[PDB]
Amino acid sequence: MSLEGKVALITGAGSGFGEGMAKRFAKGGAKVVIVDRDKAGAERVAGEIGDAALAVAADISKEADVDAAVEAALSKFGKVDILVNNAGIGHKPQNAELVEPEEFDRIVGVNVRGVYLMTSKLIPHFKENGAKGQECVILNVASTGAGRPRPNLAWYNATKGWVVSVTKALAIELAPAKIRVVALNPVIPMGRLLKPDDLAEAAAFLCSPQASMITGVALDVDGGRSI
Amino acid sequence: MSLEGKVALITGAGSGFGEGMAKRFAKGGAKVVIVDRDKAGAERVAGEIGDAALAVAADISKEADVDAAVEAALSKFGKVDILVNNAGIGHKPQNAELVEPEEFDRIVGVNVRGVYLMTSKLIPHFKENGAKGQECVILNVASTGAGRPRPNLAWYNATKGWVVSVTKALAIELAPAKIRVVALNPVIPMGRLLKPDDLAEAAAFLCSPQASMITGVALDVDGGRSI
Amino acid sequence: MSLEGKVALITGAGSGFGEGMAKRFAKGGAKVVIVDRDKAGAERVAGEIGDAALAVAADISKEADVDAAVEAALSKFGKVDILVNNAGIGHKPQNAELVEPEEFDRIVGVNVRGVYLMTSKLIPHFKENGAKGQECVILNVASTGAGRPRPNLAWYNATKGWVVSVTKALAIELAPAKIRVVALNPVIPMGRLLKPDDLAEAAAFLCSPQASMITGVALDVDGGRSI
Amino acid sequence: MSLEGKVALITGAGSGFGEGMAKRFAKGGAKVVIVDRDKAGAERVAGEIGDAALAVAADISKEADVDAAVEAALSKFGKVDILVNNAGIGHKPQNAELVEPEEFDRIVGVNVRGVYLMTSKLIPHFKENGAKGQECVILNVASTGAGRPRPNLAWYNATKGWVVSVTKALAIELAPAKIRVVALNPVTFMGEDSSIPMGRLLKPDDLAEAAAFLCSPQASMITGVALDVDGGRSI
Repeated sequence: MSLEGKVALITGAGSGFGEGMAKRFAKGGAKVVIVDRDKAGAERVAGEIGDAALAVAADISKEADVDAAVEAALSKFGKVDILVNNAGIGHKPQNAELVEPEEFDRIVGVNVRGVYLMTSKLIPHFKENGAKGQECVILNVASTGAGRPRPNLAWYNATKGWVVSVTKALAIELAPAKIRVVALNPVIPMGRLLKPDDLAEAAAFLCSPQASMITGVALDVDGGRSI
Repeated sequence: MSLEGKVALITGAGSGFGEGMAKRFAKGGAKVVIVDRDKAGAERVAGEIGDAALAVAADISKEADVDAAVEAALSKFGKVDILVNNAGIGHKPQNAELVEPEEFDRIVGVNVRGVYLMTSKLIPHFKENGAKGQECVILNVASTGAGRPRPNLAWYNATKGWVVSVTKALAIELAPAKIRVVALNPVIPMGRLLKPDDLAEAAAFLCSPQASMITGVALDVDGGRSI
Repeated sequence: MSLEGKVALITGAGSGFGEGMAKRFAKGGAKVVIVDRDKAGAERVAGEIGDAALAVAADISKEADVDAAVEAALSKFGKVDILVNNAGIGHKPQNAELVEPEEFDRIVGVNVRGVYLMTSKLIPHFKENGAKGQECVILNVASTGAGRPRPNLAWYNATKGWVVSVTKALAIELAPAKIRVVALNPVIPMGRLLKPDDLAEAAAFLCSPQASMITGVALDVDGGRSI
Repeated sequence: MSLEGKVALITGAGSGFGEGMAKRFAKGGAKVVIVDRDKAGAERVAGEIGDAALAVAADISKEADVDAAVEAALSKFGKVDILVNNAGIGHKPQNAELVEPEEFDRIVGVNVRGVYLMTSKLIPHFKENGAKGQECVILNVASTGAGRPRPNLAWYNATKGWVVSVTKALAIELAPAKIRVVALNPVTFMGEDSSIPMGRLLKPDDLAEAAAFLCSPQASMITGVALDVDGGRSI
C-alpha cells in the first residue's frame, strides 16, 4: 500500500531489473508505465502485471519516442509521480581502445542521452505536481562499476559514473521543487547473486514516502562487492 | 515478513533517534533491548513500548556494563538478531584546540570504544545464528559530519568517520558469516527538518530481510544537506 | 628538468588551464602538442612557448581531427608520453530542463566523446611505449562539480562525473601496461581564487616520475571547496 | 629547496615512511624534528641527517610526552611550520572480535589520541604563524584500508577512517587561519623494510615525494584531500 495512488514510469522494464521493479511497484499499489525498446517484452510484463500497467515500446535515445512515451503515460494515467531511469546497454568486455565509435555512440545514446531526455521531459510535470504538494521521485539505476570498475568495461562504467553524478546534481537543483533524486548501484562477500527482487525492494523503499528525507544518494546493492 | 520475530539491541535508546528506532522496530514486531547510560530514560522508553521492550542501564564505554547488557538481552529474549550502535556524545561546537583531553577521551570512550565493545561482544553470537541460517545485522549510526564536516565539531565528526570506516571493515569481514553491517548518516534542500520517524524508517528497511543484499554502505538521510 | 624528454599532448590548450599546463610542462623540459578548436589560440600558445611546442587545430569531437592530431604529434616529436584531456564546454547556468538536445549533444561531443576519441587513439601507442619500459600518463581534467554540484550546471557536471569514472576504469585496466590515469578536480575556505599555475603544479606533479605510484585518483585542487 | 626555511615535526620518524619523509624534507631545506617512541631510532635518524635534525623521544599517546616534544621543537628551531602525523600501530591480522580491549585501547591511544594531542598542541602556534603570513601544513598519514578495507584489520582500519575524517574536519575549520590539512593513503604498519596493479611495492621514497609536494607552496590551494599512493590498489 506504500505507493497507492502513485504512477511510475520505468524504462528498460521489459526484462531483468526493470521488470522486477515494475512488478514490485504495482504490488505496492502503483500504476506502472512499462517502457522498453523490446515491444514483446513491454507487452508481456504489462500483461503479467495486469490492469495497473501500460505497455510502451520506445527507443529513449530518440526525442520523438520519449515525447510519445510521456504523452502515452499522461493520457492513460493522468499524471507521473515516479520516474525510474533503468534502461542501459553495454559493450562486451574488451580492451577499451577496441570499442569503436558507432558502438560507443550507441551506448552513450541510451545510457546518457536517454536519461537526459526522459528526465528533462518529465521535470516540468514533476514541478507542477510538487506545487500542488505531490512529491515526485526520480530514481536512476547505475552500477558498482561507476565508482568501482574492473578492467574491460571502461566506456560502460563511465556512463554509470555520469548517472551517479547527474543524480547528485539534479537532486540539489530539484529539492526545493519537492522532487527527490536517487540512484541504485547494483553489481560476492554475501556469497550469493543479486536477484531482481532484491533491487526491487531497495527501489520501492527509495521511491516511497518512507524515504521522503532521502535525496542525492547512490545506494550500493551488491552483497558487499563495492567495499 | 520484515522485523517479526527479530530481537534488536539498541544503544542510546532512552531518547532521540535511538528511542525512535526502538519504537519503530517494536511496531514492526521486533523485541527491543533499550540500552542507555540514563537508567530513567531506558525504563521510560521500555514502559512506553511495553512487554516487547527490556530496559538495560549501561555505560557502553565500560566492558563489564556491555557484558551485563548482552547477558540481560540473551536472558530475556533468548537471542539477538540486530545491533544498533546509536549511542553518541559530542562537544559544544568550539575551536578544535579548545577541547581538552578529558572531554576528548570521554567522546572516544562512547563513540569509538562503546561501538568496539558492544559489537565485538555480540559477534560470536551473531556468527552462530548466521551459521544456523538466521542472518544478523549491525547498524551503525554515524553522521553527515563524518564525510561533510562544517567547522567546530572536529573531534566529534572524526569519531563518526571512525564509525563509517568500521562499518566497511566489519561488513567485508563478516559478510561470509551472514552478518550485514550498515550505517546511517543523519544530518536543508528538501525544506524541512529530519525527525526520528524519518531515520527509523531507513533503519527498519536496512535491518530487514528486504535489505538482505545490502552491506558495507553508509546511507545519508539528510534532505540533501550533504550534496 | 622533471619532464625532460617527455612529450605531452594537451587538449583545450589555447587558453586558461590548458595553456597554463602547456607552459608549465614546457618549463619542466617537456615537448608539448597544443591542441585546441581555436586555431589562432593554439598558434598563440605554441608561439609563446617556442621550438618545444607544436600548434594543432582540432575539433576533438570528430574522429578525423583526432587521428590528424595524433599523426601530427607523432610526426613532429616521434612519441607522446603524456595525454592531458582538458578541453571542455558547458552551458550558461540554468534550470536543467531548459538545456535543449542540440546543446546537450554538443557538450557530450566535446566532454565525453572527445575524451574517448583522443584517449582510445593514443592507447595503442602508450602500450608500445609501456612495453619499451616507458611509463605514460593520462591526466583528465574534471571538476569539483562532478562530486559536489551546485544547482544549474547539471548536464555539464554530469560529463565531469563521466570523466572521474573513466579515470578509475582506465587506471585499473591499463596499470599492467605501465600507463597511469589520474584526474584533477579544479574548483572556497582558503579564501582566494584558483589560478592556472596552481592547477599546473598539481598536473606537473601527477604527470612526473615523482608520482610513479599514483594512479586512479581524482585530486581536488580547490582551496577546500569540496570538503 | 622547496621547503627551505621551514620546520617539520614528524611522528614515528625513527623508521619506515616517517624516516623516509624526514630525510626527504631535510634534503629539501627543512629543519626536522624526529619524534619517536623508540629513542635510539630517533637519535639514529637525526644523526644520519645532521644539524638540520633534532631527535625527540615521545610516546605521543601521552599528553606529558607531547608537551615536552613540542617545547623541545620550539626551543631548538624557534617555530614549526609543518606537522606530519605518521606514527601508527596496528594489530596482527585476526577476526575482529579476538582483539582484546587492552590492545584496542593501545591502538586508539597512538593512532587517534596521538593525532589529537600533537595537532591540538601545535594549532595555537600554527595560528600565530598564519596571522604573520606564514602558511602552515598538517599532513596525516592514513591508509587505503580506511576507505577500502580487506578482512582482518578492522580496528586498525577504523582508526585510519578517523584520521581521514579529522583531516577533512580540521581542513575546513583551519583554512581561514592559513593552515592546510591534507592526508596520504599508503597501502608492518609504518612502512619499515627488512597483486599491485602498477606491478611493484610502495617504497618510503614514493610516499615521501607525495608528502614533499603536499607540504610545499606548489600545493598552496590543496586542502582537505586524502591522496591515495597505492599503485592503483584502491581503485
